[PDB]
Parts: sequence; structure tokens; C-alpha cells
Amino acid sequence: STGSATTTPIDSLDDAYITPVQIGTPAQTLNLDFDTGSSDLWVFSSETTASEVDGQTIYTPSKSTTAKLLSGATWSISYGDGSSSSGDVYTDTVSVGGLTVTGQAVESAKKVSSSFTEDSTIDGLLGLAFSTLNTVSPTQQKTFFDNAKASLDSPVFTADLGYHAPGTYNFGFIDTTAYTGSITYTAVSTKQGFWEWTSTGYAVGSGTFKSTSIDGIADTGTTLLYLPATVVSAYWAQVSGAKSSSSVGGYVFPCSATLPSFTFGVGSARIVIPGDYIDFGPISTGSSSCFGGIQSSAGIGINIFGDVALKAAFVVFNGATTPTLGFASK
Repeated sequence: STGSATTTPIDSLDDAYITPVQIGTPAQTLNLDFDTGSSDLWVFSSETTASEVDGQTIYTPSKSTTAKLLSGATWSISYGDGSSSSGDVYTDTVSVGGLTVTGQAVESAKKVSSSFTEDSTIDGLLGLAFSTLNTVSPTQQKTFFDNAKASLDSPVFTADLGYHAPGTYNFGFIDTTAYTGSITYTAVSTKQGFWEWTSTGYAVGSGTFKSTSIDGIADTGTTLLYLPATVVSAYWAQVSGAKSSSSVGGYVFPCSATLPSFTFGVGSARIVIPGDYIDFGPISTGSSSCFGGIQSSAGIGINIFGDVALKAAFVVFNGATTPTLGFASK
């Protein structure tokens, strides 16, 4: 089997991407944030504290003839941005882009933190990291990809995120028309439950490539590119007037600037992030100070190849017995 679904930016900055997902019988379609940095499929629901729902579409398990309470199971998750959610668990039928899993754990939120309530465009998350990170207790549950894998034509999914435009998540096949050149594959460590790999270095603009190992994770659920402070300083030093602002929480730059590109290494290959992809717009409405798309990972404890980096590539999440990552230009 295969599946193919379009993923759409939630706003004009590409702060996140939403993908329609069918849950239950008859189908209830929710728009979920596909997150290769976590491993829970959770949704706003009829059980969510009413004051914490503000415009999201909810899953109502009592209206699904295929929903079953997973007795005794609870979940609770906290994300790197400080947000969180928790609740109970049903199993139900879940379809993405024509690919169907029966008996998928659907984690129904009883509580969500303010940042989720305040984002009316995201109805929940669909985790695509390794199932060892799933938070359901006392019986850990499998991700949608893990449940579908054996049925797929090939045990892979691909992320093709757009810049200010829709893109595609495919399951079970590699669309050879979606990228240029060849796909370069690189090794993955699953020891922390992430799609963790090692970049071979970087360049800033037209500058020379610096060969240096950068361990980090391919994370579709993180907006920005978080790299070591040395690398980030070298980037922003090329932008007149850019500075790290403790009060804003990162590097800012004059909105009048034209940003240089940023290149990262994948083996001997190179992925080029155009300068425009690094502009996240005014820090507050009407300001001439703009927020940077490349930020320091110091204090986070891990480097994160988030959407800023991934949307410059066609990315293969290869879930074969020994997982690997593939990157192609596009």
C-alpha cells in the first residue's frame, strides 16, 4: 500500500504545516501537525476542557462506530517549546492520504496548554519519531508509521515541505519526480528515539564550506534551524545590524536586509537554504526588527534541523531494519 497527502503552511511565515487525517467511522477529518520529533498521535476532542478549545476541530469518539476505549491508558507530553497536553486513549481507524491503519492509538486530550488553545489551525499532532518515545502508560503505543510499515510497498515516508506553499507527505514510495539529482543517504542513531544524524558541515552565502560534524535531528515539528552557537554567530555576522537579543529570545536582524543563504552538508552532498527562508518577519506587528530563522541550540541540548532546513530538501525517512535518512535538492 501507499498514501499521499498534501501538507499546508498554517500562516504566511510557515510556522508549522497541517495535513488532513481521517479518524473513525464515519470519518472525522482533523488537520494534524506531522511531527518527526515526537511519537504520539493526539487530538483535540469532545473530552478536552471546554475553556481550552478555541476554534479547533474536535474528535468525538462516541460518534465513531470503530472507536474503543483503551482501558486504563493515559498519556502526557511536554514539548521543547514548553507546551504540553494530556488525556486518555482510544483505538480507531486512521487514514492519511488513502493509507489506512486499523487499531491506531488515538490519544484524546483532556487538557492542552495555552499555546495549543491559541492556535486554532492545529487540531493535534501525528508523531513520526520512533515508537520508543510514545508516552502512553502503562502500555506504550506505536506510531501511525510503525503500524503501517509492514503493509507499505517500501518501509519509508517522505517529507517535501514547501516554502510559502503546500507540499507533500508520502508513505510507502519515493516520488522520483519530486527532486533533482540523486538522494544522498546518511546514517541514523535511534538511541534517543529521534531521526538523529550527523551533518558534514556548512557554508554561509558564497563562502567556503567548513567541514565539521554536526549531530542533530530531522524534526518537521520544529519551525526553525537550531545549530551550535559558533555556526550561528558565523551566519549572522554576515548580516549588517544583526544581533542576539536576550529580550526577544534570539537573533534579530533589520527587516531591510537581504539574507545570505546557508548550506549544510549531507555526506559529500550539499543542501542550500535560500536566504529568504531564514526571514521570520517582524518581532511584533509593525516592527522593523525581524526574527531570524537560524538560532542557537545552546541550552536546548541538541541541534535541530527543523522546517527551515527540511523545506529546502526532499527528505526520505527510511524505516528499514537499520533506519537511514535521505536528502535531495529539489
